[PDB]
Amino acid sequence: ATRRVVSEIPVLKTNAGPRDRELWVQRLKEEYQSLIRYVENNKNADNDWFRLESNKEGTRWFGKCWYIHDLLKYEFDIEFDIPITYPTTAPEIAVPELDGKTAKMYRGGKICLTDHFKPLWARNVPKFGLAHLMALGLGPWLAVEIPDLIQKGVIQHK
Repeated sequence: ATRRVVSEIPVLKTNAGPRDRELWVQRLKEEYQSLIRYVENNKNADNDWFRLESNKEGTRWFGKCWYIHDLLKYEFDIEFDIPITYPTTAPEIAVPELDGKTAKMYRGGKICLTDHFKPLWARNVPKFGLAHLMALGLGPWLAVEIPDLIQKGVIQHK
């Protein structure tokens, strides 16, 4: 299932936040390394669905994600800020474009995962990173919402 994907994703080994100077960097490198690998596994599995970058300090992240429905490719901008309590506190993913077009979402376009998410994250700290947040967060979210929003006529391709 989705757990399999997580298996192929390299775990992080540094408990530090975006304010731990020297250690944040080490964690940051871990983060980039885990993301690139995740991207490679997705490409190998013909499921390349996103690209993620950050600013210099690694406190602000932006990027994009896509979902192919009937051969068409629907791209959406994504972004999020690293909470000061990270990695103990997963970030809040947001897709601005969809703001106010689907109940299953927060103010400002922040995504809202299933109740079974937060606990899973907490008991894995600090092994889970952004790649995980992306695999367990955005991913399943997009899989369900995008095709539903498209069939309902809420979102169109252009």
